Amino acid sequence: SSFDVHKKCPLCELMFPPNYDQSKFEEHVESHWKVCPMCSEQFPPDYDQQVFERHVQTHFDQN
Ligand SMILES: [Zn+2]
Ligand SMILES: [Zn+2]
Repeated sequence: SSFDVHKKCPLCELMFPPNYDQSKFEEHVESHWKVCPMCSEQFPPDYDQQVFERHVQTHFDQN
């Protein structure tokens, strides 16, 4: 017997131990999210790639 409090990231199929730091989970979960490298913005998986690409691309048409 033991606590099965395994945190599973909805974005993937990976199971994390109960001693897993939430902060690390946030980063992992966010890792799957669409993030702009020109400013460092986070875009949810449900977001529209068109809007994201426009935002990221917006960073290429202006320095
Ligand atoms: Zn994940
Ligand atoms: Zn950006």
